[PDB]
Amino acid sequence: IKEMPQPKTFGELKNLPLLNTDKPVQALMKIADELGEIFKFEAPGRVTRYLSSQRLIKEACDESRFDKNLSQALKFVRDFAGDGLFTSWTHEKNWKKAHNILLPSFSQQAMKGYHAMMVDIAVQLVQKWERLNADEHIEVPEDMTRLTLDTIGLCGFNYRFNSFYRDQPHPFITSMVRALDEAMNKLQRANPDDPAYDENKRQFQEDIKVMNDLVDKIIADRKASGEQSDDLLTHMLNGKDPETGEPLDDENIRYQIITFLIAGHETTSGLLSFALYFLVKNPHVLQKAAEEAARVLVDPVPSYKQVKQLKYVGMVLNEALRLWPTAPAFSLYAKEDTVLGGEYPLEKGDELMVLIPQLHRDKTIWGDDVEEFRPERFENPSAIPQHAFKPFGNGQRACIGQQFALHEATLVLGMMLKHFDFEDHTNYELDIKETLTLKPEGFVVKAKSKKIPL
Ligand code: HEM
Ligand SMILES: O=C(O)[C@H](Cc1ccccc1)NC(=O)[C@@H]1CCCN1C(=O)OCc1ccccc1
Ligand SMILES: [NH3+]C1CCCCC1
Repeated sequence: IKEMPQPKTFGELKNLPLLNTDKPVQALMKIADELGEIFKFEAPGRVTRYLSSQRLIKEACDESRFDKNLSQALKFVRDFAGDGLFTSWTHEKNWKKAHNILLPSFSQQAMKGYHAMMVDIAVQLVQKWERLNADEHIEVPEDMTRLTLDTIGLCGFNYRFNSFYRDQPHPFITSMVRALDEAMNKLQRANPDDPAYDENKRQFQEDIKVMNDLVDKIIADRKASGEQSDDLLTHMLNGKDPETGEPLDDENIRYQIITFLIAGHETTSGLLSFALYFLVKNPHVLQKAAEEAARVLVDPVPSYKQVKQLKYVGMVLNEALRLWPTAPAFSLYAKEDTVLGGEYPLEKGDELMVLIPQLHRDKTIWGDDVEEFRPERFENPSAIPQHAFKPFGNGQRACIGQQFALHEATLVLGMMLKHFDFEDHTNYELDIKETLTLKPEGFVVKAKSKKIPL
C-alpha cells in the first residue's frame, strides 16, 4: 500500500491552475514523466488519478471493476451532445439502445456501402493538390479536416459541406467549434460564475441553439422527403433495438448526428495529419508505404477490397496512433471498492484518467526505441501485451467509429502516397494544438505530382 505522488499545488485551488495552459494533455504528460505511473490531481470539489503504465491500465480496462466516467470535459460537451453515444453513461437506457441500433451501421460490412462516398471526397482532395501551382504548399490539418468533415456529412446524412469550395466554415461548424472551445476553456476557470464569463455563457447558449435548430431541420426535412439514402440518418429513422423493439426518438437522433459531426471534424483529420508528419520525418518509412500504394492501387479509383490490402499503410496509421493518439484520454470510475496494482486502494465511485500518449511510451512494453516511428512494431498483434495500445478506448465503450476512421484514413493515405511525392520544405517543428483532440498546428508540405491519372 503506497502513497500516491501529486504535482505542485496553489493553496485552495489545489492543482486546478496546472490546467491554465492551451496544452493541458502535454502538461499532464510532463507531470507523468516526473511523477511516474500514477498521480493524484485535485481541484476544488474534485479528485482524479492519472494512470500512465500498462501495468495499471491493464487493470483499469477490466470492465468487471471499472466503467466509463464522464470527465468534466465530457460533462461540458454533454450540454450539446446530450445522451448521444459518447456523452451517455453506460446505465442510461439510450446508451445500450443506440449502441444496438448503430453497431450494424459501423461494421466492416457497412464500410462496403460507405466506400463510394469516401472515394468521392478523397478524389476531391487529390484533384485539389494536382491543381496547385509550383510555388504553392499544402496546409495539412486544414485539408485533412475538409476531407473528414465532408466524408461524415455525406455518410451521416447525404449532405455536402463542400469544404473544398470554401475558406469560411458552415454556420453549424462555426457554432460547434466555438462550443467545443468554450467547453475546454471552462475546465481551468477557478470562478466560473464571475460576471466576466456572462458573454461566454450567452454565446454558448446561442451556439447550442444553432446546432439544435440546424440538425432538427435536417431530421424533419428527411422525414418529409421520404428518401431512403443509405446513410446513418436513414439507419436511425428505420432501426429498431432488438432488445426493447423501440426506435431512437428524434431528440436522441439529433444528439447522435451532433456527436458524429464532432468526431468527423476532430479525430480522423488529426490521425491523417500526424501520419503524414511522421512519413515526411521518416523517408525510409514513406518509401515502403509508397511502394505498397503503387503495388495495390492498380485502378484509377480504389475499391473496398484494395483498401483492405494496404496492410503497411494500416501499420503506419497504428504507429501514428501510438505516438499521438488524437483522442488522448478517457475516464473510468470504480464500480466497487478494489485495489489497483496491489498498492493503491480505491473506493466505489473513485475516478481514474488514462493518459493514452503516456501508456503508448511505456518502455517496458515497446523497448528503448519508444520515441522512434517504426510501423513494423504492429506486424504481429499476438506479440503486443494486453491493453498496451488503446487509441480507440476500452471494451463496450470503445470507439464505435474505429472501422469508419481506419477505412477512410487508409483509403486517403493510400491515394496520397500513390499520386504524390512529399517535401518537408520548412523542416516543420511539431506544435500540437489541443481541442477535444490533438492536431499538428501549422504543418505544411509541398506535393510533387507523379502525374498518374484518376
Ligand atoms: C482516429 C479517429 C478516432 C479516434 C482516435 C477515436 C477515439 C475514440 C475514443 C478513445 C473513444 C472512447 C472515449 C471514452 O472512453 O470516453 C471513442 C468513442 C467514440 N467514438 Fe471515436 N475515435 C475516432 C473516430 C471516430 C469517428 C469517425 C466516429 C463517428 C463517425 C467516432 C464516434 C465515436 C463514438 C460515437 C464514441 C462513443 C462510443 C460509445 O461509448 O458507445 N469516432 N472514440
Ligand atoms: O475533464 C477532466 O475532468 C480532465 C481535466 C480536469 C479538470 C478538472 C479537474 C481535474 C481534471 N480532463 C483531462 O484530463 C483531459 C485533458 C483535457 C481534456 N481531457 C479530456 O478527457 O477530454 C474529453 C475526452 C477527449 C477524448 C476522448 C474522451 C474524452
Ligand atoms: N470519437 C470520440 C472521441 C473524440 C471526440 C469525438 C468523439
